[PDB]
Amino acid sequence: MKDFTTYLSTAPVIATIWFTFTAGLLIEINRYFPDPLVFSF
Amino acid sequence: SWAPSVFVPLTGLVLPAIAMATLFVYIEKEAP
Amino acid sequence: AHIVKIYDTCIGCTQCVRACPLDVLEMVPWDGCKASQMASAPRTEDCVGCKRCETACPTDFLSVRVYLGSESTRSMGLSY
Amino acid sequence: DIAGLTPCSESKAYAKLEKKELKTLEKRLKQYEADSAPAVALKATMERTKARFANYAKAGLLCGNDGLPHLIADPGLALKYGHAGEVFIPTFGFLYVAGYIGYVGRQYLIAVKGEAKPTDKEIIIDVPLATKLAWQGAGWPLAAVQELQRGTLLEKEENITVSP
Amino acid sequence: KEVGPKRGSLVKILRPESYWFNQVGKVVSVDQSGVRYPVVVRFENQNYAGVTTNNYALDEVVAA
Amino acid sequence: VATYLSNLPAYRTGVAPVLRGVEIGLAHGFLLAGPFIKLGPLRNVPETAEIAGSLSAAGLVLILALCLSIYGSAQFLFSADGWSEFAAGFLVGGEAGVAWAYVCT
Amino acid sequence: KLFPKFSQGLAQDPTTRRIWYGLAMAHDFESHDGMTEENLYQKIFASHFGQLSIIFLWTSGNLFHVAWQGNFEQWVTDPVHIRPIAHAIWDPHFGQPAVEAFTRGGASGPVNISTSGVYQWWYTIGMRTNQDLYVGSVFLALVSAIFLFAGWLHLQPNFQPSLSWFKDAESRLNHHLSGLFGVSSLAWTGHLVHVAIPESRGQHVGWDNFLSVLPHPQGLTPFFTGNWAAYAQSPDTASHVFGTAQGSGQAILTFLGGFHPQTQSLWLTDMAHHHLAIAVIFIVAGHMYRTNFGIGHRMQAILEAHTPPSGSLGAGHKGLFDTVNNSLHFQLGLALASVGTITSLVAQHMYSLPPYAFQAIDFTTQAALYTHHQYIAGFIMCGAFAHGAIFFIRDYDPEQNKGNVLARMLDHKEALISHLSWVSLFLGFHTLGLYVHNDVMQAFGTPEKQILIEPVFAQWIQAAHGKALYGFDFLLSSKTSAAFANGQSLWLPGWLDAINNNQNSLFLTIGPGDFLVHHAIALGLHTTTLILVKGALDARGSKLMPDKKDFGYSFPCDGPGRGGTCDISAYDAFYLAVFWMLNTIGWVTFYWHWKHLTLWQGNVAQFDESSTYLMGWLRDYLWLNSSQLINGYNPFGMNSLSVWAWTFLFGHLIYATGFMFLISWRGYWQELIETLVWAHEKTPLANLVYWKDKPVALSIVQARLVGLAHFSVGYIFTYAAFLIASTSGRF
Amino acid sequence: THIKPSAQVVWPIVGQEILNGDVGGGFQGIQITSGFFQLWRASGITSELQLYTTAIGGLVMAAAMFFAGWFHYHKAAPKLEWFQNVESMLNHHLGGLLGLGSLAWAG
Ligand code: CLA
Ligand code: CLA
Ligand code: CLA
Ligand code: CLA
Ligand code: CLA
Ligand code: CLA
Ligand SMILES: CC1=C(/C=C/C(C)=C/C=C/C(C)=C/C=C/C=C(C)/C=C/C=C(C)/C=C/C2=C(C)CCCC2(C)C)C(C)(C)CCC1
Ligand code: SF4
Repeated sequence: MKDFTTYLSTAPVIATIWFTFTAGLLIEINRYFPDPLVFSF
Repeated sequence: SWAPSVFVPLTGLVLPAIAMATLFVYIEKEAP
Repeated sequence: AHIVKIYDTCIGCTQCVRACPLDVLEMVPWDGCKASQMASAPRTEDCVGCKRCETACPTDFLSVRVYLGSESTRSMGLSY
Repeated sequence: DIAGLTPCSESKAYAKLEKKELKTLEKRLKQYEADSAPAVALKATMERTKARFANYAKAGLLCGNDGLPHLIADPGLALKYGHAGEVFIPTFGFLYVAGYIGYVGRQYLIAVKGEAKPTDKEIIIDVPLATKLAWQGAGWPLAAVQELQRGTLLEKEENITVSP
Repeated sequence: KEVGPKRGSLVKILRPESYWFNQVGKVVSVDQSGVRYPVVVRFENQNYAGVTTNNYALDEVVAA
Repeated sequence: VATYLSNLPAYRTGVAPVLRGVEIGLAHGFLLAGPFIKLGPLRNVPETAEIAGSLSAAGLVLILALCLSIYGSAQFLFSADGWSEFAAGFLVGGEAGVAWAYVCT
Repeated sequence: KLFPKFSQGLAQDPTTRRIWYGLAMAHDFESHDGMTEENLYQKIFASHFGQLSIIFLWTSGNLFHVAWQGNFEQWVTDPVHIRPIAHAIWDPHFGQPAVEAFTRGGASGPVNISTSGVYQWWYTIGMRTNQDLYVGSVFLALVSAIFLFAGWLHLQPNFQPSLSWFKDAESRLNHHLSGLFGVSSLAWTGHLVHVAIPESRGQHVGWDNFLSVLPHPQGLTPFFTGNWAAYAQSPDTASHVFGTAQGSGQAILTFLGGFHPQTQSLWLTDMAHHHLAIAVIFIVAGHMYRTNFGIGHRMQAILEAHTPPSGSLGAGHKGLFDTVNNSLHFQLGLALASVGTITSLVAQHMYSLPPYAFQAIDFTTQAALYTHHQYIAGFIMCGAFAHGAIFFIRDYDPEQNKGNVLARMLDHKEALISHLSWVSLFLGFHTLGLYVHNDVMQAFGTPEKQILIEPVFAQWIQAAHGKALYGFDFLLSSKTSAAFANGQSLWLPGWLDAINNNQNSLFLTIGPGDFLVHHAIALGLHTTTLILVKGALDARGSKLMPDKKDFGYSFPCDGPGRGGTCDISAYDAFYLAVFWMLNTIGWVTFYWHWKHLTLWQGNVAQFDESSTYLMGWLRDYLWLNSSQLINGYNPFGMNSLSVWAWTFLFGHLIYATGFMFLISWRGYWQELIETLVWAHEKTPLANLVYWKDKPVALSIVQARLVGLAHFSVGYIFTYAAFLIASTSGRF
Repeated sequence: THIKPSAQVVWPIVGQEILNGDVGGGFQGIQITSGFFQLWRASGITSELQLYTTAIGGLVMAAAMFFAGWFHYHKAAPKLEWFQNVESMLNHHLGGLLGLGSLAWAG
């Protein structure tokens, strides 16, 4: 599956994994920390 | 008082009809 | 008529003549390249200016060069 | 009150708008059974709403005549009056991540230029090299100023121009 | 002797109207005759016409 | 149709352009008077509809007759004087046709 | 065969683009056949006489139609509850409800309500009767005829000027500062002091008694004595009724600031002192230069000595006088840049500081004048860069411009275009991001989560000018500062009582919607200059086309090769900038119109809550204020806004027709026109009728110009119908 | 007649739970407009168990289609003169697809 891992390392597959990662990071943040308009403490 | 009933058909129906004619005849003239 | 000039960066690979849809271009003997030949534009009265010649020139900053000039009934490509 | 403004914990249009939103949620809630699944989500929306108003009034945001929080985007009026978390703290919390990505991509380009053919590792990204540059790019402003002090950040007039 | 750069040396283009101006390619052959543009340079950078090679003169050519 | 086109005046070479313009004028006059007299701006008046529908039709014939002489000075029957005779015959024939449309009301 | 008398190559064109290019490169005198530089300058001089005569004929026509079909004498008596009249309507296509709908303003026939502001400008300069306006129309018709005689006679060979006369830049810049600007402003102060001031006080000063009526009761003795303060002793009171002598006042050169309390306009006394002061300063600046008398300064010596060393500007300004004087496109570019900026200045300062009596009560006049001069300024500012792009192709010489600022500009052109690209990309990213953010917050019912950045930097400027609404108390809103204290008798208290009035346009109070829209304006300005500067600097060449200067300014392309070269010329980069220019001026006039509509209605909070998000721009300004516009005609009837209801659709029709020339390009249409040529040449009895010009489709550059022309005309006509109807319907 | 058809529910994160409107029937979601509920009444569904089982059947049939394309390209792919039997394709598609399919829907 070395060719399958080179397919997993192509541009749109990395794009759709990394954008789901950076989407579902910010989404879990806005679940556990609702409505951040201002930098609080 | 008769000026808008006379100058407006001349300027829009008569003098452009000269301009649709005399400025068109000048286009296709054969150069000597 | 259009202005079709060529330049001494010609490598003589005669691709502008094959690309020409109007037989404006032709290959002339010359001694500035390995192919011993350079193009020419003897028939620029028939040129339309469609620039297929300089889609086919391989030399960087094209050796053939069409300059769009006055338009006759042959430069406009009219059957009428 | 910096520029004709007022604290949101002081203004009454802010509290009136809170009561307006809770009134819309209440008249929306009045249709359902008290323990059903829509009513739980509506009361959770009310709880998030009231927590949002409490934490906007707590941080000292400035309301206007409209009853809406404002952002003072000037240091020296944010640092002096305690509004640095509005713009002045996230204007570096952004730029760390911006220069982070701009440094990681820069180093991924420069570390792939000197290969057999670079373009194949730009459509097919070398993932161990990418994750190595992802982790070790954490100190990017440090490495950026150490690269600027060389002159290895810029390139000289070896660059490509037209006809100056 | 063999005028021009050698068979595979890196080179820099000084033709200002070229696509590869101030840009580095490999000489692949230098024609040893009275040709105006003897130095043949191949690039990795292709131009807008998709061509990676071009002829250049001797004054439009400088090593490294 | 090669037989039918040998009848209408624009193809009859052996007849004068004056009579050609006259027959074209009277054959277009009561035609073009129709849309002005049946459905123009002043239709629902049984005094002025047949008057305005003829006066505007005669004005449109005058426009077409000036426009023919404009074409004749542009292009040069196929002569500078034959098309002028055609234009004058069309003016007389088209105004006669509009008047004939006002007759047969 | 004959019609391009200037172009023998266009004269040999058998097609129908002979006509279209005979109309279009007729005033490109440099590309004419047989043109020399002397005949160039002579035709430009005659052309400038023709433009001056048309401007004077146009103004005389305005005066004559106001004097004849207008109610100026009736408007003088009541300038608040009487609408002005432009000209009467004679439209035979009208029906009886249309005749009865356009009769207003106290007239008898159908009339048009003028929004050009000319009654307010003429009433404050002394016009009171129609007989004062017929004399003005006859005078400007005579002056227009004089300029037509002048443009005819300076083409005659006994009166044709030399080549060297036009290149006297020294004498021209002397005379057009001293005489054309200083003496003209001094004469306008002479009109203000002698005529406009006593007519504002209610005393008739015409051509019969101006040698017998003193402007000041002790006149010309304080000027010769030295006590000029005697010309400012008794100004007009705060109970002054304009045009009468009820609490009149006797000063002629006062210095007050603020507004007249009745007319809400600038005082005529300090407008007189304004034009007198800048007349004196223009005369002093116009005796600066050395023409033919030994003293002064020379243009050949000042330029090539301002060069900073150590690689600051390179060789500095060395070699510009060889290129400013020899190039006309450089002079036209600088002239258009200056005129297009001071036209924006006229627009910005005629709404906030209205100079004319009973202006800024006529709201439709104010909206029309602002939007008018802002689009005039946008077109003139994009043409400044257009002729700056024509300069680099036709006029620029690198061997004449070795190392100056004009060559260093082309040297780092990539840095200029890349930094304009960065600024435009930043401004668009974050302006659209904050607007879409506020729209998503308004949609989810949470207005409190909006990014509402307060405009701190401009509220600080308002508070430094004396607006005590924000509490920054810096210079003029602080009662203890020195700039406050050292002007309390000179010019400050009227200005402070005029800013702190919340019902004029003098430094409007501003909030986060004005932050967002000033950054939208900055986006538009930086992107329009990105397109224009990129067209001016790549006008000579690029890596896609290193010999773009060999093809000229306007050309279609360089074909499909090298990837494709659509819109590669500098003309085609002016072209794409006109769209972003109309965008920018549309943003500034949307913002002006909506902030003033909410000001005039009273509810500035209705703007402040809605201008923060683009749905509020769509439904509270475009949807809301276009009700009485689109109800100009309906199946129930029609009213006086129906001519703006029609034009609003008419502008919608031209605009879309522009897209036909914009989206569809030539070659579809040539293939369609060839089938039409077949159908005409095979139709029986239509074979007799044959063309003289062979029908071809419109050329590529022509398709650009026609689509841009329809785009701009539909844009202007739509917004003019919307602006005039939206303001004058409810007001 | 008084309950709006809804078949899409959003997750309550960034305030988008306002899109879960009061469609009726003790339910919050997005009011659909694709007409599936009227299909399902016209088919006689009457239970979400039948919808769940025909959804499982649709997943099974989607796997059958993906396996079929894999099979008829990679494992046993038809020759050219198989495709050029357009008479057999029309007889089978008028008969089996259109005819037997509407006979089965008649059943
Ligand atoms: C440029 C314009 C712009 C700006 C400045 C903002 C700004 C904001 N928006 Mg907005 N928005 C915009 C455009 C913009 N938006 C557009 C165009 C839309 C429409 C798509 C929206 C739609 C939108 C919604 C629907 C919401 C916002 C929200 C917000 C707030 C952000 C809260 C948040 O998520 O905290 C994020 C805070 C962080 C600290 C994230 C940093 C990430 C981590 C912590 C740092 C890294 C740590 C670690 C190293 C990572 C591990 C790496 C891993 C590999 C192991 C903030 C006020 C939210 C809000 O509360 O409104 C006020 C909200 O609900 N916006
Ligand atoms: C003192 C002598 C004098 C004077 C008065 C003039 C006057 C003029 N010359 Mg001239 N000239 C002179 C000497 C003089 N010349 C000499 C000695 C030479 C030879 C070196 C020339 C060579 C020359 C050329 C080659 C040309 C002129 C042109 C012009 C005209 C300028 C057109 C225009 O509108 O600008 C005047 C502009 C304004 C009045 C408006 C701007 C003023 C301010 C800054 C704007 C804001 C205030 C505004 C007025 C408020 C408006 C309110 C209301 C009126 C709407 C004008 C008639 C040009 C022309 O049109 O040809 C006839 C032209 O092409 N001249
Ligand atoms: C002082 C003002 C001034 C002057 C003297 C010039 C002078 C010149 N310009 Mg320039 N220009 C100016 C302002 C000026 N421009 C401005 C403000 C712009 C921005 C709009 C431009 C944009 C511009 C471009 C892009 C080009 C020129 C060109 C030219 C040259 C040829 C003129 C020409 O083609 O005429 C003939 C002009 C026309 C026939 C105009 C076409 C008609 C327009 C589109 C108006 C249509 C509106 C329509 C009538 C509205 C009716 C509505 C309907 C419903 C009733 C000449 C040197 C050209 C040049 O040098 O060629 C290389 C060129 O390419 N200029
Ligand atoms: C609404 C129409 C519209 C919009 C949005 C733009 C936008 C832009 N134009 Mg313009 N333009 C337009 C119409 C428009 N134009 C028209 C009609 C013309 C005449 C042909 C031009 C001619 C023109 C020229 C000639 C130039 C521009 C330039 C620009 C850029 C300016 C920089 C900027 O603001 O970046 C901000 C970016 C935006 C506002 C758009 C980005 C939208 C979001 C943020 C992207 C991400 C959304 C989302 C995640 C994507 C999901 C997609 C998919 C997965 C579903 C920008 C891309 C200039 C340029 O390139 O500058 C560098 C330039 O030179 N334009
Ligand atoms: C895991 C199983 C598997 C494997 C390893 C292969 C392997 C191969 N197949 Mg094969 N194939 C398979 C299953 C498989 N196939 C199935 C299930 C089908 C039926 C659909 C086919 C149909 C098929 C055909 C018809 C062809 C191949 C070809 C190929 C070769 C190159 C394919 C390529 O470049 O992939 C990269 C391609 C993809 C990853 C395709 C992705 C597109 C998928 C199928 C649909 C997209 C769905 C998505 C929802 C749409 C996006 C919208 C989005 C915004 C929501 C290679 C030998 C080609 C060949 O031999 O060329 C000579 C060829 O022509 N295969
Ligand atoms: C009675 C037999 C029969 C039936 C029912 C079908 C049905 C179909 N054929 Mg078809 N075909 C047949 C015989 C048949 N064919 C023959 C004999 C030939 C050779 C001449 C072809 C050659 C052919 C080609 C070349 C193509 C089709 C395609 C299609 C599909 C059209 C899309 C559609 O309407 O989806 C309707 C969807 C359904 C009815 C869903 C039910 C799915 C059933 C179970 C599969 C179809 C029945 C199948 C033929 C039975 C074989 C079972 C298998 C184990 C052997 C459809 C599934 C096209 C297609 O989409 O290919 C995938 C296509 O490109 N056919
Ligand atoms: C393309 C080109 C061109 C054109 C250009 C242009 C178009 C430009 C523009 C320019 C511009 C358009 C500029 C502007 C400027 C402006 C400015 C420079 C301003 C200033 C101002 C100031 C300085 C102010 C000050 C002040 C303040 C702050 C406030 C208070 C008062 C005072 C005064 C103090 C040419 C032709 C040359 C050619 C080359 C290139
Ligand atoms: S131009 Fe290109 S193609 Fe034409 S001759 Fe020279 S080299 Fe051969």
